Amino acid sequence: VNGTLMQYFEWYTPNDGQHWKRLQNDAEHLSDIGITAVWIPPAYKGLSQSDNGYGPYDLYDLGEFQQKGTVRTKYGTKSELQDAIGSLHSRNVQVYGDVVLNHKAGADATEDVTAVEVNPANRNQETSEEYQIKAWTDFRFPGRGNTYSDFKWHWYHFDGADWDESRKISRIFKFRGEGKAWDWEVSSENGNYDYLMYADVDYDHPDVVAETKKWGIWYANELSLDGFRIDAAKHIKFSFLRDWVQAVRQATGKEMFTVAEYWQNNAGKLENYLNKTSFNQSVFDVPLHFNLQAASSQGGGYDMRKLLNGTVVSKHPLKSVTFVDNHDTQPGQSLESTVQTWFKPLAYAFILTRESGYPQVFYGDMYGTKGDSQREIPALKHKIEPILKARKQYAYGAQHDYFDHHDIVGWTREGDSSVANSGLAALITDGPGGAKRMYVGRQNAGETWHDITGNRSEPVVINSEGWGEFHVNGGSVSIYVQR
Ligand SMILES: [Ca+2]
Ligand SMILES: [Ca+2]
Ligand SMILES: [Ca+2]
Ligand SMILES: [Ca+2]
Ligand code: NA
Repeated sequence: VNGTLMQYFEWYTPNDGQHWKRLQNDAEHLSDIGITAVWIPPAYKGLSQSDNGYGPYDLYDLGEFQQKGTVRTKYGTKSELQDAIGSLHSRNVQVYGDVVLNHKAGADATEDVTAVEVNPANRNQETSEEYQIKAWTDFRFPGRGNTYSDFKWHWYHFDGADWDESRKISRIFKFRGEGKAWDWEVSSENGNYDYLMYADVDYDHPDVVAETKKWGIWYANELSLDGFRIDAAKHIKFSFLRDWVQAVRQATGKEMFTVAEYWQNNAGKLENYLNKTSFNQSVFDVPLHFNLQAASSQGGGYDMRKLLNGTVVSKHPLKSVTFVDNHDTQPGQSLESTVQTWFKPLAYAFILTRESGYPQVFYGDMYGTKGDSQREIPALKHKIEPILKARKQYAYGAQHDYFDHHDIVGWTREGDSSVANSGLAALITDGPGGAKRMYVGRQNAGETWHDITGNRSEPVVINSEGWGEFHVNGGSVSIYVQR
Protein backbone atom coordinates (compact mmCIF):
# COMPACT_ATOMS: atom_id res chain seq x y z
CA VAL A 1 0.00 0.00 0.00
CA ASN A 2 1.18 3.62 -0.49
CA GLY A 3 2.53 5.12 2.77
CA THR A 4 1.15 8.42 4.07
CA LEU A 5 2.42 10.47 7.04
CA MET A 6 0.29 12.68 9.31
CA GLN A 7 1.67 15.54 11.44
CA TYR A 8 -0.54 15.18 14.56
CA PHE A 9 -0.68 18.67 16.05
CA GLU A 10 -1.01 22.37 15.13
CA TRP A 11 0.50 25.45 16.84
CA TYR A 12 -2.71 26.29 18.75
CA THR A 13 -3.62 22.80 20.06
CA PRO A 14 -5.07 23.58 23.53
CA ASN A 15 -3.14 23.25 26.78
CA ASP A 16 -5.78 20.94 28.28
CA GLY A 17 -3.51 17.88 28.79
CA GLN A 18 -5.72 15.67 26.58
CA HIS A 19 -3.79 15.52 23.28
CA TRP A 20 -2.54 11.93 23.82
CA LYS A 21 -6.12 10.77 24.56
CA ARG A 22 -7.29 12.56 21.40
CA LEU A 23 -4.69 10.62 19.38
CA GLN A 24 -5.67 7.38 21.08
CA ASN A 25 -9.34 7.94 20.24
CA ASP A 26 -8.53 8.77 16.57
CA ALA A 27 -6.42 5.66 15.80
CA GLU A 28 -9.16 3.67 14.07
CA HIS A 29 -10.17 6.61 11.88
CA LEU A 30 -6.57 7.38 10.82
CA SER A 31 -5.95 3.73 9.94
CA ASP A 32 -9.22 3.56 7.96
CA ILE A 33 -8.45 6.65 5.82
CA GLY A 34 -4.99 5.34 4.91
CA ILE A 35 -2.54 7.03 7.32
CA THR A 36 0.44 4.70 7.90
CA ALA A 37 2.67 6.79 10.21
CA VAL A 38 2.06 9.70 12.65
CA TRP A 39 4.62 12.39 13.69
CA ILE A 40 3.87 13.44 17.32
CA PRO A 41 5.00 16.78 18.90
CA PRO A 42 7.94 16.94 21.33
CA ALA A 43 6.89 14.75 24.25
CA TYR A 44 9.33 15.91 26.93
CA LYS A 45 9.09 18.65 29.54
CA GLY A 46 9.47 22.21 28.22
CA LEU A 47 10.34 25.42 30.06
CA SER A 48 6.68 25.70 31.20
CA GLN A 49 3.53 23.57 31.06
CA SER A 50 2.20 25.56 28.08
CA ASP A 51 5.32 25.38 25.89
CA ASN A 52 4.75 23.42 22.65
CA GLY A 53 7.97 21.48 23.29
CA TYR A 54 10.39 23.56 21.19
CA GLY A 55 11.92 25.14 24.36
CA PRO A 56 12.85 21.78 25.95
CA TYR A 57 14.01 21.65 29.58
CA ASP A 58 14.48 17.90 30.37
CA LEU A 59 14.55 15.29 27.60
CA TYR A 60 14.18 12.47 30.13
CA ASP A 61 10.88 13.78 31.61
CA LEU A 62 8.03 12.51 29.35
CA GLY A 63 5.39 13.85 31.73
CA GLU A 64 6.01 11.90 34.93
CA PHE A 65 8.15 14.09 37.18
CA GLN A 66 7.09 17.19 39.11
CA GLN A 67 9.16 19.95 37.42
CA LYS A 68 8.14 23.47 36.31
CA GLY A 69 5.06 23.24 38.53
CA THR A 70 3.48 20.41 36.51
CA VAL A 71 3.69 16.64 36.15
CA ARG A 72 2.14 16.44 32.67
CA THR A 73 3.54 18.19 29.61
CA LYS A 74 1.17 20.34 27.52
CA TYR A 75 0.07 17.14 25.79
CA GLY A 76 -0.60 14.75 28.73
CA THR A 77 1.25 12.25 30.94
CA LYS A 78 3.71 9.54 29.95
CA SER A 79 1.30 6.65 30.52
CA GLU A 80 -1.34 8.33 28.33
CA LEU A 81 1.25 8.63 25.55
CA GLN A 82 2.26 4.97 25.90
CA ASP A 83 -1.41 3.93 25.66
CA ALA A 84 -1.87 6.07 22.50
CA ILE A 85 1.19 4.43 20.93
CA GLY A 86 -0.15 0.95 21.79
CA SER A 87 -3.45 1.80 20.06
CA LEU A 88 -1.76 2.99 16.85
CA HIS A 89 0.54 -0.01 16.81
CA SER A 90 -2.31 -2.53 17.13
CA ARG A 91 -3.75 -0.91 13.98
CA ASN A 92 -0.44 -1.11 12.10
CA VAL A 93 0.28 2.63 12.24
CA GLN A 94 3.89 3.68 12.93
CA VAL A 95 4.98 6.45 15.31
CA TYR A 96 7.75 9.01 14.68
CA GLY A 97 9.02 11.10 17.65
CA ASP A 98 10.08 14.77 17.40
CA VAL A 99 13.75 15.31 18.37
CA VAL A 100 14.73 18.78 19.66
CA LEU A 101 18.50 18.80 20.15
CA ASN A 102 19.84 22.27 19.18
CA HIS A 103 19.34 24.05 22.51
CA LYS A 104 18.10 23.78 26.10
CA ALA A 105 15.71 26.28 27.81
CA GLY A 106 14.52 26.98 31.36
CA ALA A 107 17.70 26.49 33.38
CA ASP A 108 17.35 26.18 37.17
CA ALA A 109 19.97 28.85 37.80
CA THR A 110 22.54 31.22 36.38
CA GLU A 111 26.31 30.72 36.29
CA ASP A 112 29.13 33.25 35.83
CA VAL A 113 30.78 32.91 32.41
CA THR A 114 33.34 34.81 30.36
CA ALA A 115 31.96 35.73 26.93
CA VAL A 116 32.36 37.97 23.83
CA GLU A 117 29.56 39.41 21.61
CA VAL A 118 29.56 38.42 17.90
CA ASN A 119 27.96 40.10 14.83
CA PRO A 120 24.42 38.76 14.21
CA ALA A 121 24.99 38.94 10.45
CA ASN A 122 28.42 37.27 10.69
CA ARG A 123 28.78 35.13 13.82
CA ASN A 124 32.41 34.35 12.86
CA GLN A 125 33.26 37.96 13.87
CA GLU A 126 33.79 38.91 17.50
CA THR A 127 32.60 42.47 18.14
CA SER A 128 33.51 43.00 21.79
CA GLU A 129 36.26 42.36 24.22
CA GLU A 130 35.56 39.62 26.73
CA TYR A 131 33.66 40.32 29.93
CA GLN A 132 31.63 38.49 32.51
CA ILE A 133 27.93 37.68 32.20
CA LYS A 134 25.37 35.67 34.17
CA ALA A 135 23.88 33.04 31.82
CA TRP A 136 21.01 30.54 32.34
CA THR A 137 23.08 27.37 31.99
CA ASP A 138 22.74 25.32 35.24
CA PHE A 139 20.35 22.38 34.64
CA ARG A 140 19.86 20.15 37.72
CA PHE A 141 16.46 18.39 37.26
CA PRO A 142 15.26 18.67 40.84
CA GLY A 143 12.05 16.65 40.34
CA ARG A 144 13.74 13.76 38.49
CA GLY A 145 16.99 13.54 40.47
CA ASN A 146 19.12 10.79 38.94
CA THR A 147 16.37 8.59 37.45
CA TYR A 148 17.46 7.26 34.05
CA SER A 149 20.53 9.53 33.80
CA ASP A 150 22.76 11.27 36.29
CA PHE A 151 24.12 13.82 33.76
CA LYS A 152 23.90 17.45 34.89
CA TRP A 153 24.46 20.45 32.53
CA HIS A 154 26.73 23.48 32.99
CA TRP A 155 27.94 26.49 30.97
CA TYR A 156 30.79 24.48 29.50
CA HIS A 157 28.44 22.03 27.67
CA PHE A 158 27.13 25.01 25.60
CA ASP A 159 28.68 27.29 22.93
CA GLY A 160 26.70 30.49 23.68
CA ALA A 161 23.49 32.15 24.88
CA ASP A 162 21.38 35.25 24.20
CA TRP A 163 20.83 36.81 27.59
CA ASP A 164 22.95 38.28 30.38
CA GLU A 165 21.03 38.36 33.65
CA SER A 166 23.56 40.77 35.11
CA ARG A 167 23.01 43.78 32.86
CA LYS A 168 19.65 42.58 31.49
CA ILE A 169 20.66 42.78 27.82
CA SER A 170 20.01 40.50 24.86
CA ARG A 171 22.97 39.90 22.49
CA ILE A 172 24.51 36.82 20.76
CA PHE A 173 27.14 35.74 23.33
CA LYS A 174 29.88 33.23 22.43
CA PHE A 175 31.39 31.56 25.53
CA ARG A 176 35.12 31.50 26.26
CA GLY A 177 36.50 28.13 27.40
CA GLU A 178 38.73 25.24 26.38
CA GLY A 179 38.41 24.78 22.63
CA LYS A 180 35.20 26.83 22.37
CA ALA A 181 34.09 27.76 18.83
CA TRP A 182 30.79 27.56 16.93
CA ASP A 183 30.29 24.02 15.56
CA TRP A 184 30.93 23.12 11.89
CA GLU A 185 29.49 22.06 9.52
CA VAL A 186 26.20 23.97 9.92
CA SER A 187 24.39 26.39 7.54
CA SER A 188 26.74 29.19 6.37
CA GLU A 189 23.86 31.72 6.48
CA ASN A 190 24.94 34.67 8.71
CA GLY A 191 28.52 33.33 8.41
CA ASN A 192 27.79 30.39 10.74
CA TYR A 193 24.22 29.65 11.88
CA ASP A 194 25.03 27.33 14.82
CA TYR A 195 23.40 29.82 17.22
CA LEU A 196 19.55 30.13 17.04
CA MET A 197 18.09 30.71 20.53
CA TYR A 198 18.30 29.85 24.24
CA ALA A 199 21.45 27.94 25.34
CA ASP A 200 23.21 26.44 22.33
CA VAL A 201 24.53 22.89 22.81
CA ASP A 202 28.23 22.35 22.06
CA TYR A 203 28.48 19.23 19.84
CA ASP A 204 32.28 19.49 19.97
CA HIS A 205 32.15 18.33 23.65
CA PRO A 206 32.70 14.56 23.84
CA ASP A 207 30.62 13.96 26.92
CA VAL A 208 27.71 15.84 25.33
CA VAL A 209 27.95 13.70 22.19
CA ALA A 210 28.07 10.50 24.22
CA GLU A 211 25.15 11.46 26.48
CA THR A 212 22.92 12.59 23.58
CA LYS A 213 23.44 9.23 21.83
CA LYS A 214 22.56 7.38 25.02
CA TRP A 215 19.40 9.50 25.38
CA GLY A 216 18.40 8.72 21.75
CA ILE A 217 18.55 4.98 22.36
CA TRP A 218 16.65 5.40 25.65
CA TYR A 219 13.89 7.46 24.00
CA ALA A 220 13.36 5.02 21.14
CA ASN A 221 13.21 2.07 23.55
CA GLU A 222 11.03 3.75 26.22
CA LEU A 223 8.30 4.70 23.72
CA SER A 224 8.79 1.96 21.09
CA LEU A 225 9.29 4.57 18.37
CA ASP A 226 9.56 3.56 14.70
CA GLY A 227 11.35 6.71 13.52
CA PHE A 228 12.20 10.38 14.07
CA ARG A 229 11.64 13.96 12.89
CA ILE A 230 14.76 16.17 13.47
CA ASP A 231 14.06 19.78 14.46
CA ALA A 232 16.25 22.71 13.36
CA ALA A 233 18.74 20.55 11.47
CA LYS A 234 20.54 23.44 9.73
CA HIS A 235 21.71 24.66 13.17
CA ILE A 236 23.36 21.36 14.32
CA LYS A 237 26.72 19.87 13.31
CA PHE A 238 25.90 17.68 10.29
CA SER A 239 28.33 14.87 11.01
CA PHE A 240 26.88 14.58 14.51
CA LEU A 241 23.32 14.16 13.16
CA ARG A 242 24.57 11.51 10.73
CA ASP A 243 26.28 9.59 13.54
CA TRP A 244 23.45 10.00 16.08
CA VAL A 245 20.96 8.43 13.69
CA GLN A 246 23.34 5.57 12.95
CA ALA A 247 23.99 4.80 16.64
CA VAL A 248 20.24 4.48 17.40
CA ARG A 249 19.80 2.19 14.34
CA GLN A 250 22.75 0.07 15.43
CA ALA A 251 21.57 -0.30 19.00
CA THR A 252 17.85 -1.12 18.34
CA GLY A 253 18.20 -3.12 15.12
CA LYS A 254 15.23 -1.16 13.58
CA GLU A 255 15.02 0.82 10.31
CA MET A 256 14.17 4.02 12.20
CA PHE A 257 13.01 6.11 9.23
CA THR A 258 14.24 9.71 9.87
CA VAL A 259 13.30 13.01 8.18
CA ALA A 260 15.15 16.27 8.96
CA GLU A 261 13.68 19.76 8.90
CA TYR A 262 16.36 21.74 7.00
CA TRP A 263 14.61 25.07 6.53
CA GLN A 264 15.84 26.77 3.38
CA ASN A 265 14.23 27.55 0.04
CA ASN A 266 17.21 26.28 -1.98
CA ALA A 267 17.50 22.76 -3.47
CA GLY A 268 21.29 22.93 -3.73
CA LYS A 269 21.78 23.53 0.01
CA LEU A 270 19.34 20.71 0.77
CA GLU A 271 21.42 18.47 -1.51
CA ASN A 272 24.59 19.41 0.40
CA TYR A 273 22.92 18.23 3.64
CA LEU A 274 22.01 14.89 2.03
CA ASN A 275 25.60 14.39 0.85
CA LYS A 276 27.01 15.35 4.25
CA THR A 277 24.76 12.84 6.04
CA SER A 278 25.54 10.07 3.59
CA PHE A 279 21.91 9.81 2.31
CA ASN A 280 20.95 8.24 5.62
CA GLN A 281 17.80 10.38 6.18
CA SER A 282 15.20 12.31 4.14
CA VAL A 283 14.49 16.06 4.16
CA PHE A 284 11.21 18.03 3.91
CA ASP A 285 10.72 19.56 0.42
CA VAL A 286 10.76 23.21 1.41
CA PRO A 287 11.05 24.49 -2.20
CA LEU A 288 7.86 22.58 -3.23
CA HIS A 289 5.95 24.24 -0.34
CA PHE A 290 6.95 27.66 -1.74
CA ASN A 291 6.00 26.80 -5.32
CA LEU A 292 2.54 25.61 -4.21
CA GLN A 293 2.06 28.78 -2.15
CA ALA A 294 3.08 30.95 -5.07
CA ALA A 295 0.60 29.26 -7.39
CA SER A 296 -2.11 29.73 -4.75
CA SER A 297 -1.49 33.46 -4.51
CA GLN A 298 -1.22 34.72 -8.09
CA GLY A 299 -4.92 34.46 -8.98
CA GLY A 300 -4.35 32.31 -12.07
CA GLY A 301 -1.15 34.06 -13.21
CA TYR A 302 1.41 31.41 -12.19
CA ASP A 303 2.72 29.15 -14.97
CA MET A 304 1.60 25.72 -13.73
CA ARG A 305 4.13 24.02 -16.00
CA LYS A 306 6.82 25.14 -13.52
CA LEU A 307 5.51 23.56 -10.32
CA LEU A 308 8.37 21.06 -10.12
CA ASN A 309 11.21 23.49 -10.90
CA GLY A 310 13.88 23.68 -8.18
CA THR A 311 12.18 21.08 -5.88
CA VAL A 312 13.95 18.27 -3.98
CA VAL A 313 11.35 15.75 -5.19
CA SER A 314 12.32 16.23 -8.84
CA LYS A 315 16.01 15.49 -8.02
CA HIS A 316 15.95 13.02 -5.15
CA PRO A 317 12.45 11.52 -5.01
CA LEU A 318 13.36 8.75 -2.58
CA LYS A 319 14.71 11.18 0.01
CA SER A 320 11.92 13.78 0.06
CA VAL A 321 8.93 14.21 2.37
CA THR A 322 6.35 16.43 0.60
CA PHE A 323 3.95 18.75 2.45
CA VAL A 324 1.41 21.55 1.88
CA ASP A 325 1.50 23.44 5.21
CA ASN A 326 2.75 22.86 8.78
CA HIS A 327 3.00 24.44 12.26
CA ASP A 328 5.70 26.84 10.97
CA THR A 329 3.72 28.11 7.93
CA GLN A 330 0.18 28.40 9.39
CA PRO A 331 -1.42 31.80 10.02
CA GLY A 332 0.24 34.03 12.52
CA GLN A 333 3.43 31.99 12.90
CA SER A 334 7.05 32.86 12.42
CA LEU A 335 7.47 31.48 8.90
CA GLU A 336 3.87 32.16 7.87
CA SER A 337 3.37 31.32 4.17
CA THR A 338 0.02 29.54 3.99
CA VAL A 339 -1.33 27.93 0.82
CA GLN A 340 -4.67 29.74 0.15
CA THR A 341 -7.77 27.63 0.87
CA TRP A 342 -9.15 27.54 -2.68
CA PHE A 343 -5.91 25.89 -3.90
CA LYS A 344 -5.42 23.53 -0.94
CA PRO A 345 -7.36 20.55 -2.41
CA LEU A 346 -5.39 20.95 -5.70
CA ALA A 347 -2.11 20.92 -3.70
CA TYR A 348 -3.13 17.78 -1.75
CA ALA A 349 -4.06 16.10 -5.06
CA PHE A 350 -0.56 16.97 -6.30
CA ILE A 351 1.32 15.45 -3.36
CA LEU A 352 -0.91 12.36 -2.63
CA THR A 353 -1.62 10.95 -6.12
CA ARG A 354 1.80 11.29 -7.80
CA GLU A 355 4.38 8.46 -7.59
CA SER A 356 7.35 10.28 -6.03
CA GLY A 357 7.87 11.62 -2.53
CA TYR A 358 6.51 10.49 0.85
CA PRO A 359 3.52 12.85 1.54
CA GLN A 360 2.41 14.41 4.93
CA VAL A 361 -1.10 15.53 5.73
CA PHE A 362 -1.25 18.43 8.26
CA TYR A 363 -3.62 18.18 11.30
CA GLY A 364 -4.38 21.91 10.93
CA ASP A 365 -5.72 21.31 7.39
CA MET A 366 -7.88 18.29 8.32
CA TYR A 367 -9.37 19.76 11.48
CA GLY A 368 -8.89 23.59 11.24
CA THR A 369 -6.50 25.88 13.18
CA LYS A 370 -7.57 27.47 16.46
CA GLY A 371 -5.42 30.60 16.38
CA ASP A 372 -6.83 34.05 16.99
CA SER A 373 -6.60 35.62 13.60
CA GLN A 374 -9.31 36.20 11.17
CA ARG A 375 -7.68 33.98 8.58
CA GLU A 376 -7.53 30.63 10.33
CA ILE A 377 -7.47 27.51 8.17
CA PRO A 378 -10.98 25.97 8.08
CA ALA A 379 -11.52 22.21 8.64
CA LEU A 380 -11.00 20.64 5.14
CA LYS A 381 -11.32 16.98 6.12
CA HIS A 382 -14.36 16.44 3.82
CA LYS A 383 -12.30 17.64 0.82
CA ILE A 384 -9.09 15.88 1.74
CA GLU A 385 -10.51 12.43 2.61
CA PRO A 386 -11.66 11.52 -0.95
CA ILE A 387 -8.10 12.36 -2.10
CA LEU A 388 -6.59 10.10 0.57
CA LYS A 389 -8.88 7.26 -0.63
CA ALA A 390 -7.60 7.89 -4.15
CA ARG A 391 -4.01 7.48 -2.78
CA LYS A 392 -4.89 4.34 -0.77
CA GLN A 393 -6.84 2.45 -3.42
CA TYR A 394 -6.18 3.92 -6.88
CA ALA A 395 -2.75 5.58 -7.18
CA TYR A 396 -0.66 2.65 -8.45
CA GLY A 397 1.25 1.76 -11.61
CA ALA A 398 2.99 3.69 -14.40
CA GLN A 399 2.60 7.50 -14.45
CA HIS A 400 2.15 9.85 -17.42
CA ASP A 401 2.58 13.63 -16.96
CA TYR A 402 0.79 16.45 -18.88
CA PHE A 403 2.51 19.72 -17.80
CA ASP A 404 1.67 21.43 -21.07
CA HIS A 405 -0.45 24.48 -20.34
CA HIS A 406 -0.06 27.52 -18.07
CA ASP A 407 -3.29 26.81 -16.17
CA ILE A 408 -4.47 23.24 -16.71
CA VAL A 409 -2.06 20.42 -15.90
CA GLY A 410 -2.63 16.73 -15.21
CA TRP A 411 -1.21 13.26 -14.76
CA THR A 412 -2.41 9.66 -14.93
CA ARG A 413 -1.68 6.34 -13.21
CA GLU A 414 -2.29 3.14 -15.24
CA GLY A 415 -3.11 1.00 -12.21
CA ASP A 416 -1.46 -2.27 -11.13
CA SER A 417 -2.93 -5.72 -11.76
CA SER A 418 -2.40 -6.68 -8.10
CA VAL A 419 -4.58 -3.79 -6.85
CA ALA A 420 -8.06 -4.41 -8.28
CA ASN A 421 -9.63 -1.49 -10.16
CA SER A 422 -6.58 0.72 -9.53
CA GLY A 423 -5.70 3.59 -11.90
CA LEU A 424 -6.65 7.30 -12.00
CA ALA A 425 -6.61 10.54 -14.04
CA ALA A 426 -6.06 13.85 -12.21
CA LEU A 427 -6.51 17.41 -13.46
CA ILE A 428 -5.92 20.70 -11.60
CA THR A 429 -6.19 24.32 -12.78
CA ASP A 430 -5.24 27.67 -11.28
CA GLY A 431 -7.57 29.48 -13.75
CA PRO A 432 -10.62 28.70 -15.93
CA GLY A 433 -11.65 25.07 -16.42
CA GLY A 434 -11.49 22.98 -19.60
CA ALA A 435 -10.47 19.58 -20.88
CA LYS A 436 -7.44 17.38 -21.61
CA ARG A 437 -7.02 14.13 -23.49
CA MET A 438 -4.79 11.77 -21.49
CA TYR A 439 -3.63 8.14 -21.70
CA VAL A 440 -4.57 5.72 -18.89
CA GLY A 441 -3.46 2.46 -20.47
CA ARG A 442 -5.05 0.16 -23.04
CA GLN A 443 -5.84 -2.36 -20.30
CA ASN A 444 -8.52 0.07 -19.01
CA ALA A 445 -10.20 0.38 -22.42
CA GLY A 446 -14.00 0.64 -22.39
CA GLU A 447 -14.41 1.42 -18.67
CA THR A 448 -16.64 4.06 -17.05
CA TRP A 449 -14.56 6.39 -14.84
CA HIS A 450 -15.96 9.09 -12.53
CA ASP A 451 -14.77 12.05 -10.47
CA ILE A 452 -14.23 10.76 -6.91
CA THR A 453 -14.07 14.33 -5.56
CA GLY A 454 -17.67 14.93 -6.67
CA ASN A 455 -16.74 18.24 -8.33
CA ARG A 456 -17.99 16.90 -11.67
CA SER A 457 -21.04 14.69 -12.13
CA GLU A 458 -20.56 13.45 -15.70
CA PRO A 459 -18.59 10.22 -16.09
CA VAL A 460 -16.01 9.57 -18.80
CA VAL A 461 -15.62 6.51 -21.01
CA ILE A 462 -12.10 5.29 -21.86
CA ASN A 463 -11.86 4.62 -25.60
CA SER A 464 -10.49 1.47 -27.24
CA GLU A 465 -6.98 2.97 -27.43
CA GLY A 466 -6.78 3.70 -23.69
CA TRP A 467 -7.34 7.45 -24.02
CA GLY A 468 -9.98 9.56 -22.28
CA GLU A 469 -11.08 13.22 -22.47
CA PHE A 470 -11.19 14.52 -18.89
CA HIS A 471 -12.78 17.75 -17.70
CA VAL A 472 -12.17 20.10 -14.79
CA ASN A 473 -13.98 23.12 -13.33
CA GLY A 474 -12.40 26.58 -12.90
CA GLY A 475 -9.97 26.82 -9.93
CA SER A 476 -10.78 23.20 -9.05
CA VAL A 477 -9.58 19.59 -9.09
CA SER A 478 -11.00 16.38 -10.56
CA ILE A 479 -9.73 12.83 -9.99
CA TYR A 480 -11.34 10.15 -12.17
CA VAL A 481 -11.34 6.48 -11.13
CA GLN A 482 -13.23 3.30 -12.08
CA ARG A 483 -16.95 3.58 -11.38
CA1 LIG B 1 31.39 24.13 19.67
CA1 LIG C 1 23.30 25.01 17.30
CA1 LIG D 1 -1.85 29.89 -14.56
CA1 LIG E 1 -9.28 -0.86 -14.89
NA1 NA F 1 26.92 24.65 19.08
